[PDB]
Amino acid sequence: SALPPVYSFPPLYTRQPNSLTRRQQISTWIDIISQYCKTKKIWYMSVDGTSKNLFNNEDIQRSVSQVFIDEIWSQMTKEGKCLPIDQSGRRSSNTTTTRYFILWKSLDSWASLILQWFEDSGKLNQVITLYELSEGDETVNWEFHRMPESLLYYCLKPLCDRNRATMLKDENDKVIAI
Amino acid sequence: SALPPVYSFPPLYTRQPNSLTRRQQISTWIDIISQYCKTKKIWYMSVDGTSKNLFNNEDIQRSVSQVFIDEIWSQMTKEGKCLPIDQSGRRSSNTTTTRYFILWKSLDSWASLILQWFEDSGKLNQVITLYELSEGDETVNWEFHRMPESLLYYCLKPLCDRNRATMLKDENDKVIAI
Amino acid sequence: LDREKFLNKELFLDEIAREIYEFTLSEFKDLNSDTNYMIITLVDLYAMYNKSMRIGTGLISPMEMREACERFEHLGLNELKLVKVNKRILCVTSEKFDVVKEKLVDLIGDNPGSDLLRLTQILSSNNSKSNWTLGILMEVLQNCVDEGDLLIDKQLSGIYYYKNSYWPS
Amino acid sequence: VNKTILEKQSVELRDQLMVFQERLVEFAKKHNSELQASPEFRSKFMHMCSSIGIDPLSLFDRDKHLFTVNDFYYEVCLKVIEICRQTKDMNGGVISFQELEKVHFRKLNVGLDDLEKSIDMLKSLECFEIFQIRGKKFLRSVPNELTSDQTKILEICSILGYSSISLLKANLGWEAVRSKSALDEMVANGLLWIDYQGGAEALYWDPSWITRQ
Repeated sequence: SALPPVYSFPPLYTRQPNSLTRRQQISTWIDIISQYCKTKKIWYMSVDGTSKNLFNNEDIQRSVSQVFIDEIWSQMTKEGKCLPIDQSGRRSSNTTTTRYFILWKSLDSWASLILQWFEDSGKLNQVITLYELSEGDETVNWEFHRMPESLLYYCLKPLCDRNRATMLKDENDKVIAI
Repeated sequence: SALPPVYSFPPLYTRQPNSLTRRQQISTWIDIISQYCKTKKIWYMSVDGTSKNLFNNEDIQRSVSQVFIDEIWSQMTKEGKCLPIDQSGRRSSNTTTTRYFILWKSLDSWASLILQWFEDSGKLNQVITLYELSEGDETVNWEFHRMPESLLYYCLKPLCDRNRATMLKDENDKVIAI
Repeated sequence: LDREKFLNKELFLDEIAREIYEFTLSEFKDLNSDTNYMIITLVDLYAMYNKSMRIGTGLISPMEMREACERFEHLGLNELKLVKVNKRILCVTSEKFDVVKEKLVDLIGDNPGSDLLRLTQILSSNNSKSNWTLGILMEVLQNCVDEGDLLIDKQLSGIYYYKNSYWPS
Repeated sequence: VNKTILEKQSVELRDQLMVFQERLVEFAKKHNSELQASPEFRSKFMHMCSSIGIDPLSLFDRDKHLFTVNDFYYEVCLKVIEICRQTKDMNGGVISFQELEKVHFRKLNVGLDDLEKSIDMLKSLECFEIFQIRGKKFLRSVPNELTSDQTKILEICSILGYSSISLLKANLGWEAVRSKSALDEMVANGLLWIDYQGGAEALYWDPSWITRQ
């Protein structure tokens, strides 16, 4: 669970003055984030946390300095495990960074499961929407279920190297074919 | 000239741990105490430090450690160059050890360079007090000038063993019969 | 290509010694130009030796590794030796201990004000001829320091390194 | 007139043991797996060999098939060699046997006694060292001895997990300079984690306070 023990080791919550530890501190943090969003099937997350904070819903002790969360956040993305968003999967970093998409699995990977949705079945010729391979009745042991359209796109897009599959845009939406 | 350069060397402020280096360092951390007071004309130094600090003060980087100081101090003690006090020379490791009177020349290299005040002045017999030989019209091209009385008491306490020229006590303070 | 299924013990060693000596050499001299070396802490040239060249061949115990490694000399394997350094450093190396300490100092010297991590980067992420692997790096750093060959600058941050060019022994 | 009435018992005694062993090898020779996938059985099968005085790890030799009880022993050695490294920073080059036991070693089911020997095994690589804080064994990845002091701080941490500037004066009569001073090196050396969120006084922690299990 989002109960990794250390999650309550007081010092975690304060940037360590020790270089090699400072490091571990972060990486550990990154590691926590991750598994909470997995297990408790979370998707996106702020700089607060999704109600409750990962950086302080541990108010039942203390909480991480924002200045840090940031530094963490970064190195959490530079590593490519968290994704910066706002309302649309992109950056510029301000009016364009508030929530974050989180990757249990990679991207160029996370499609290979969507795709292998179709592969494992065959309905690949077909055309279906995002609000479908999601929220509908294709919520089997495909941990991409309930996943948000707005991100969903992001994962499909890799389902197109030079050798693709393809979307059904709109100057207002999207949905796909394989 | 109180900025030798070593004084700007980070590893000077950490208690190097190699016995034989621990020292040699120390010694240098000394000829900084020493000459600093000299060319910059100071007399007594604290531990904390004289607001300026030969140690902590080191502000464009970061400071020494008390334990080291104290250690630094002691080995200067023994080699005889600094001396402990609260207001009063003699000691008692706590209260009566809390200020050090540096020491360009020895303690008595100090006494003797006073009877030299009497070698080219023709004032060998009189009876002068400290407020004298130190301040006023005694801030001659003779360096013990401005030298606070208390150490004087001490620079002079040895003369009382050679020519044997005593001093004038009132409640046990001073002025002397050279 | 044989499993730990020989019969007269001090062979498997003799031999096992041989296998290692190669696993080790197979990890550096390759370079066109020869000036490189590999100093290496036993314990590591151990999870390396096994995890690598010996998961199926027959995994071995430490005592063995040691026993083995201690043989090189005798077997006319003269490109590496095992050696206690000070009385704490245990390693098989390719040069005199000192002449490696030297190369460190000297380099630390060049980039002074060094963090382990940095000392690492110079020594590892710049590919160029290094077999420095953490531990033995780590271990040697501590000699210099004790031997007083290096001046420490211990900060709450971590320990920064410099060349004891001032208080010589 | 007494000298041989015992020098005699020797020769057969030798047997009795030479027996008990070629014996021991079989009780083992049989449980080729009751030994390979089961701690408790491991331990018991040794606390015997030791009494008699026979290194188990060796019994596991007279017949090829016993050579995997050792593999496991060796195997676990490497895990230790590794868990130690993969941790050098979280902790400091010092580790609670607990953690080793009740944390990193569930993945392969090995147990205190097991681990323990493995660690002894290693003494051959001549690299780790064991030390105990209040009767809790720790293994030390790094080169430096914790101090004669540092121990204490570490020792005096066992209570609630965090020696402090006061907690030290107070509970130990440890001065107060010869405290922060001594406490911070413990952070530069990265053995305990600092913590500003909890009072005017800074709190210093034990990575291990964490695995109290």
